[PDB]
Amino acid sequence: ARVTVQDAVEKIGNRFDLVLVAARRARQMQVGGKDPLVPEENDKTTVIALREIEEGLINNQILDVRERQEQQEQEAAEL
Amino acid sequence: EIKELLKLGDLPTSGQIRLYDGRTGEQFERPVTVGYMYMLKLNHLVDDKM
Amino acid sequence: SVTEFLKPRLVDIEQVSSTHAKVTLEPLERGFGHTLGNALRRILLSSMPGCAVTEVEIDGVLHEYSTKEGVQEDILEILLNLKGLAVRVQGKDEVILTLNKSGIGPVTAADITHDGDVEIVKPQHVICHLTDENASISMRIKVQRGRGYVPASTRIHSEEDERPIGRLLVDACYSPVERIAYNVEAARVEQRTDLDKLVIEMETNGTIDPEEAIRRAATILAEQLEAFVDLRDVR
Amino acid sequence: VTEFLKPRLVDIEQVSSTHAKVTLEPLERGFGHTLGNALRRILLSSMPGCAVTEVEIDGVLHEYSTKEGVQEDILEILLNLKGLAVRVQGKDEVILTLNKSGIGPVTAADITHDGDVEIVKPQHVICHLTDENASISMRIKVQRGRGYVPASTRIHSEEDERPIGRLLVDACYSPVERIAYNVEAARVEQRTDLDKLVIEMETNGTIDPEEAIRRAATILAEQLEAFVDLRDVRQPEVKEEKPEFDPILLRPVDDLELTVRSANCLKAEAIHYIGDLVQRTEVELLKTPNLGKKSLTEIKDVLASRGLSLGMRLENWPPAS
Amino acid sequence: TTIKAAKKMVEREEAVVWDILDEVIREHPVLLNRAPTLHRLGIQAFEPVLIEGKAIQLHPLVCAAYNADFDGDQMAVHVPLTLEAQLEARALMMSTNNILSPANGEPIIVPSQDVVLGLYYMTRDCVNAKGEGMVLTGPKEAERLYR
Amino acid sequence: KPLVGTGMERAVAVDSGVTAVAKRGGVVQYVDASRIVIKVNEDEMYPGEAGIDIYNLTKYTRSNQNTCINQMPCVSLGEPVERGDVLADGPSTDLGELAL
Ligand SMILES: [Mg+2]
Repeated sequence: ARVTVQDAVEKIGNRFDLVLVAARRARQMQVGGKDPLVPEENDKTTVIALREIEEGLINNQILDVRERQEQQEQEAAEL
Repeated sequence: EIKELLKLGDLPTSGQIRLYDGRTGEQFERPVTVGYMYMLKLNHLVDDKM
Repeated sequence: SVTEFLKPRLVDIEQVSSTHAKVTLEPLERGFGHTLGNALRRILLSSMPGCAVTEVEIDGVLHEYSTKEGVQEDILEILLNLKGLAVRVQGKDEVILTLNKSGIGPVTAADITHDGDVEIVKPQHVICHLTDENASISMRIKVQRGRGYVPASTRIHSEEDERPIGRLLVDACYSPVERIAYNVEAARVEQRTDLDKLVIEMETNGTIDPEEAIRRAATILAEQLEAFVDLRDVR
Repeated sequence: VTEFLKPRLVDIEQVSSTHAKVTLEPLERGFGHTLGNALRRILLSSMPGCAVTEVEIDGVLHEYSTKEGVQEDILEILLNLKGLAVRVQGKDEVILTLNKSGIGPVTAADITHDGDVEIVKPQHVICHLTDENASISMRIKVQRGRGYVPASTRIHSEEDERPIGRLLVDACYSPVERIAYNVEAARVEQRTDLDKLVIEMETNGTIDPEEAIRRAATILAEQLEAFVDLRDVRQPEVKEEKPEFDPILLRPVDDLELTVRSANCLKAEAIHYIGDLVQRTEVELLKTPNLGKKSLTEIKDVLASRGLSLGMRLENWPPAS
Repeated sequence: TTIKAAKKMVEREEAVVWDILDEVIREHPVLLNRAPTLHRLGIQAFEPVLIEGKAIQLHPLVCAAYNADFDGDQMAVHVPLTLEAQLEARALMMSTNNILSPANGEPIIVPSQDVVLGLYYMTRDCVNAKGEGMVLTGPKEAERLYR
Repeated sequence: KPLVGTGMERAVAVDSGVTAVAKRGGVVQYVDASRIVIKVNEDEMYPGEAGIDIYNLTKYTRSNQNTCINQMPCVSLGEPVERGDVLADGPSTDLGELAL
C-alpha cells in the first residue's frame, strides 16, 4: 500500500529521474525475473519498486552498478 | 394559511418534527423539517450515459 | 442486584387490529431499552421470512406490455395489485395457485382456489375489475417463501427458464412488516426504581405473527452475536 | 432459505496491548450498523467494573481550595485519580489509603497493596509533591457500578445527607475508555456488497479489550436468551399422518378449472362434490344428455390430470358430512 | 487455455473472475477527467475500488478541484496501460501529490460546505447545556460522555 | 397526482391531446382497457342516423423520445360523463389532471 511518494522525492533530485529509475527497476523485476530486495505484501511491482527506492538501497548509481555487475558476470560466464 | 391548515391537523405548527436515526437509534437535536415534496425523474438516467 | 441482573420477558401481544399489533417487553435495567429497540427495529426492517408472489402465468396475455379484452386495468396494474397481495404458506416453501373468474364485477383474492396450507390474510384486497359479461380470466400465480427482497432482474438465472411467454416475472417483495416503532418508558416494578419497559408497535401485512416475528428476530440477532461470543484468531 | 451468513474475522490487532482493533467480514446488508451500535451502547453504559467514587483528603474537605505542598490544584488531583484504573474482587465496595510523604511525586505504586484490590499501572503519576516539607494524605473509596455517572448526580446524592462531607469525582465504572465502530463495503464472489465492521476500542487496561468484547457479547446473550427461539431449533420433531379421504374430493366439482357448460351439464346430473363424481364411471357420461366430444374430453382431461381417476371404489364418503 | 476460453469465461460472468478483478485493480490507478479541463487539476489519478451500480463514485472534496457539481455531470476515465504510465500516474498525477493549486500556493483541499457546517456546529458553544461547568480528563472520555 | 397544485393542472391535461376528451356527453356503456363506448344522451344526440361514440385508447407505443406513452381509463360502467369531460387518463395524467 502507498498513498504519497514525498519520502521518495526528498531523496532524489526530482521526480522524472525518480520515475525513470523506478520503471527500469520494475521492468528488471517483472520481465527480467529479479528477486525484490524488499518483501512483497501481495502488491504489484509498482509499489514494490517504490518501496525499494524509498528505503534507499536502490538508486540510479546503485542500478548502474548492478547492471555493470550483471554484464561482467555474464561475460565471465562467457569467458 | 399554512399555519392554520397544519393546526387543522395534529401536525406541529413550526413544521419541524424530531427525527430518529435509523442506524444508531437516537434523537436528532434541532428538529429537522419534513414534509411532502413533488419530484421528477429527469431524462438523463445512467443507462444511456455509462 | 449490582451484578447479574435480570432478563426481559414477553408479556403482551395486544393487537389493536388484525395487522397493527403491539408488544411490551419488560423489564430492562437501564440503557438496554433504546439498544434493544433499535436492534429489533433494524432486524425486522432488514430481513423477515416473507411469502409474496414471485411469478405469474396468464394464458390470455403474452407480455405485461399489452392488454386483455374484459379487464378494466392493464397487465402492469394487475401485476402491481397481485404484488400488493399478501398470503401465508405453511407446509411447503413454494406453491402455485390458480385463479379463475368470469362475469362483470370486482374480482378479489377471495375468488382464487385456496388450499389447506395457503391462507389469505385479507380477501377484500381487490385484484381486477371484469367489465364484460362474456369475459373470463384464468391465471397461475407462483408464491415462494424466502428471506429479504430481490428485484425481478437479478432473480433470473438463464433465459431457458423464462422461455414460456406466459410466465411473467415480478419483483418478489416478501417482507411482512411495513413499519416498526418503539418507545421506552418507566416499568412498573414491584420494589425498585428506573426500570425500562419497551413498547413496540408494528404495522404489518398481517401474514406473520407478532410474537413469532419477535422470536425469529431475536433468534437471528443471537445467532449473529454468537459469531464473536467466543472470538479468537480463526480463518 | 432464511439462512444468514456468519462473519469470519481476519484481523485482531492488539497494538500497545491496550488499544485493540477487531474486524469482522462479511455481514448482512445492514447488520453491521446495528451490531456496532448495540455493542457501543452496551460497553459504554451497561458494562460493570470498579473505579474511584469517593475521595476524602485529611487536610482539605472542599472542592475549591489551595492546598500547599503540591503544585497541582485539587481539581487536578481529582482529574488524576479519576483515571486511576483498579481491579477489585467480589467485594463491591472497598476503601484504600495513601498516607505518604517524600521528595518526588506520589503515584499508583504507593497504594497499599491489599489482598482484595490490584493496581494495573503503578507508574501512573497521581500527584506531583513538593520536594521539601509536604505531608499529604487521603483515602479513596471505590465501588462496583454499571457505567459512567456524571458529577451533578453524585453531588446531589451527597447533598442527600453528607453528614461529614465527602469529596466526589466522576466515577467511570466502564472498563473501556473509548470505542468506535465503522462499517465499510465488503466484496463477495456473488453478493453485491456486504458490511465489513471495524471496531477500534481502548480500555482502562484492567481487562483485555477482547475480554471486554466477550463480556459485552455474553451480557447481550444473557439479555436475549429469554427470546431466542426457546431452543436451538425448537422443533426436532416430525409428524406426517395420512387421512382416509382425499381433501380434493371434499371441494366441489366446480374447482376443476373446467368450463361453464361442463359444470352446468354436470350439475344437471345432481353431481356437485368430487367425492360423488369419482363414483361415476364413463358409462353415465356418454348417456348423460348434452355431452358431446369436447365436453367429454374436458371432463376426462381436466378431471383426471390431477392424479385421480374417473371411476374408483371408495366407501368412506362423506366423512363427516 | 486460449484467449477464446478467457473471453467465454469473462462473458459468462462467473465468480472466479471477481477475485482476479480485485487483484488486477488492487494497485492499478486510473485517470479521472472532467469534461472541461481549464487547468491541470481537471485530470487526476485515483486508485479504483469496485462499487455496485452504474455510476462513478468520487471523493466529495476533490470535486472542488474540478469545479464539478453533482447535477448531472459526466466524467471520463482512462487507463495507463503502461508500467511507465502507471508509475507516473502514481507519482505525479495522483490526487495526494496535487494539493496546492498551480496558480496560488493555497491548498485546493479546502473543505466544502457540509464538513465546515458540521465542524462549526461542533465548535459553536452555548452558555448553558447538559454537562455545563464540569471537568473531563481527556478527549476519549469526552467522546464517551457525548455518546 | 401532485399535492401542491397550481390550478392550471386541470387545463394542461385537458387542453393537450394526450387525454381522451368526451366530444359528446352521455353514459359509459362499455368499459375496456383498450376501448371505451359512450352512449350519446338524447338531448344532444343527432336527430337522424345517430349512434354511439367509440374512443380507441392507444396502448404502449414508441414516442419521439423513446418514452412509453399510454392511455388508461378512469371511468366505470353506468358513470355519466359530460361533454368535454375526460374519459381516459393519458400519459402522466390522473383523473383529468397533469401528474408529472
Ligand atoms: Mg454540473
